[PDB]
Amino acid sequence: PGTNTSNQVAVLYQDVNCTEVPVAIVYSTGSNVFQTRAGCLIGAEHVNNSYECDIPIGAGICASYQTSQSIIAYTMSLGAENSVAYSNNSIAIPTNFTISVTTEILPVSMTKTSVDCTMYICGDSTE
Amino acid sequence: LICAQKFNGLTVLPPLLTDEMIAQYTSALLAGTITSGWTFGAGPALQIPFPMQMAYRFNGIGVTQNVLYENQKLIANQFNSAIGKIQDSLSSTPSALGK
Amino acid sequence: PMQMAYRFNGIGVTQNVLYENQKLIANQFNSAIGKIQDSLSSTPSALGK
Amino acid sequence: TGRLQSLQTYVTQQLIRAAEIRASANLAATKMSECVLGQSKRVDFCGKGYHLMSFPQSAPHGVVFLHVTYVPAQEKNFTTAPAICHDGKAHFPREGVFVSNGTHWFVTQRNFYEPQIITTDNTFVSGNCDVVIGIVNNTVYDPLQPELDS
Amino acid sequence: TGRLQSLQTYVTQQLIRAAEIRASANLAATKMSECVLGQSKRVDFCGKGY
Ligand SMILES: *[C@@H]1O[C@H](CO)[C@@H](O[C@@H]2O[C@H](CO)[C@@H](O)[C@H](O)[C@H]2NC(C)=O)[C@H](O)[C@H]1NC(C)=O
Ligand SMILES: *[C@@H]1O[C@H](CO)[C@@H](O)[C@H](O)[C@H]1NC(C)=O
Ligand SMILES: *[C@@H]1O[C@H](CO)[C@@H](O)[C@H](O)[C@H]1NC(C)=O
Ligand SMILES: *[C@@H]1O[C@H](CO)[C@@H](O)[C@H](O)[C@H]1NC(C)=O
Ligand SMILES: *[C@@H]1O[C@H](CO)[C@@H](O)[C@H](O)[C@H]1NC(C)=O
Ligand SMILES: *[C@@H]1O[C@H](CO)[C@@H](O)[C@H](O)[C@H]1NC(C)=O
Ligand SMILES: *[C@@H]1O[C@H](CO)[C@@H](O)[C@H](O)[C@H]1NC(C)=O
Repeated sequence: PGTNTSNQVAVLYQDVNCTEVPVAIVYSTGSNVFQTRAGCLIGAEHVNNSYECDIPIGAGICASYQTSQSIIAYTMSLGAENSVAYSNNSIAIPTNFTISVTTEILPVSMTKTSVDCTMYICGDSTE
Repeated sequence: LICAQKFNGLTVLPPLLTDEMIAQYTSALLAGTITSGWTFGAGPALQIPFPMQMAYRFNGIGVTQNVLYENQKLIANQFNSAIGKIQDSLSSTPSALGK
Repeated sequence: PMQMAYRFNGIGVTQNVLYENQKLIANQFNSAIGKIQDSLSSTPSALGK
Repeated sequence: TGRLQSLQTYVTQQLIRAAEIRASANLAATKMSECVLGQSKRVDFCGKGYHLMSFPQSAPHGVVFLHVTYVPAQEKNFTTAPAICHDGKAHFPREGVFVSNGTHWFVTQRNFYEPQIITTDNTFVSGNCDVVIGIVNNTVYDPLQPELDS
Repeated sequence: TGRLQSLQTYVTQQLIRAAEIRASANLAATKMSECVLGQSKRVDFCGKGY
């Protein structure tokens, strides 16, 4: 996570069997070892709730930092569930509106750069 | 590609989204397109039936809606047969997914 | 005002709404501009692009 | 040889980045010409929701657009029926969808609740009343004949 | 030297292919946002015909 928030780091071994990480392995101790399709995650406990993704990992496992103070990994939450009562004799209509305003940012041009070939490749040598 | 490349440094990082979640997104998009209309793409959604959704969609090409209600049965049969035709043509095509 | 009165004709709401809610719409638009100003004023990283 | 290799590597990367910035600039040009100078009926192009207009702002090597969009907020229930029969002839709404609160029927536009009484000016007829499902018995006031006694 | 040259060749080709796939993805995104979530009066964009 951000160095401002904390300093606790966790390691991820890519596609290495957590059943074989004893061959692979202060963080080499078995404290909270989790297994993902992306590999073996060491240094973060596992949580069962659902949150939005903050730092992607792989196979949908998303990790975050929440408080005592440690790193967690969880199933990424597609969003809050919702359902709508379909029926063929009802209609739902708005009765009030809202004028919102949103910002879109587009790059246009980059820095007009030029390069001197001979100077950069040879300096000031006649040879 | 089986294992030789995986044993020469070449790794394949798995995609961020699994197939099931993508299927869930597509199911959500279909649910919104069926029970809501175009509203759910602009904030909160509205519930509104299906026949009186095409009844408004036909207003968007140049034919007034009374056509749909006067030909509901035929149009239903035609749409179902069209879906079946997609299913069978996809079922019996050797090379239709070159792209 | 009679430009918004025509622009609302371009989404599916007839213009009489705007002339009946002119004051509220004015207040809402001004508050929206203020909200842009403050959110831009107090954002650390919003210009990554 | 080594420095040369570095040169064409850098030049190639710069060329590619120029390609992406060209694509982005073209997209921005289309956005400017379709939002600011008019009103675009497309969605997810001139902001999220029904669009109204825009305003450009300059910035170091870029532009910033303030899309102004219209978004409905609160929602209300009503009972609907896609047709009305009055005197053995079907009726269809002109530019609304037939809604009601239970005892009186009304026609409204489809992005703001604004009911009105249904008369001939609001409906057009087509055929008789055994053609489609959803028919609801109702009455349509005539604003033309009953007014003139003489 | 030789294997390096192979590396830059492969990386350059992958970069280009990423460019085309990005263009195609943007086109698909516009198609999704203009067809599915509404009705597009354009022709030859949301299918052939009205
Ligand atoms: C449905 O809406 C109509 C339209 O306002 C209501 O009819 C009027 O209701 C008011 C107050 O309830 C009465 O003073 C009027 O006499 C009613 N009739 C007319 C012609 O204005 C009706 O009451 C509403 N029904 C429900 C169940 O809410
Ligand atoms: C990982 O270990 C499990 C132990 O049950 C084994 O079944 C599986 O084949 C292993 N996966 C490998 C070696 O890729
Ligand atoms: C999370 O779920 C697993 C699945 O069984 C369970 O073993 C574990 O105890 C749970 N952790 C909690 C509830 O903190
Ligand atoms: C659909 O409308 C028909 C009217 O013929 C009705 O019989 C049926 O119950 C309706 N479906 C519902 C309410 O789910
Ligand atoms: C519509 O929303 C505005 C915004 O605050 C509010 O002032 C007004 O009372 C609302 N009208 C309703 C809920 O009928
Ligand atoms: C609107 O009516 C539906 C039934 O058609 C109901 O499920 C829903 O809760 C209602 N909305 C309200 C009460 O806000
Ligand atoms: C509507 O009224 C007519 C009167 O002739 C009747 O024949 C018909 O059955 C009614 N339809 C209804 C109540 O749905």
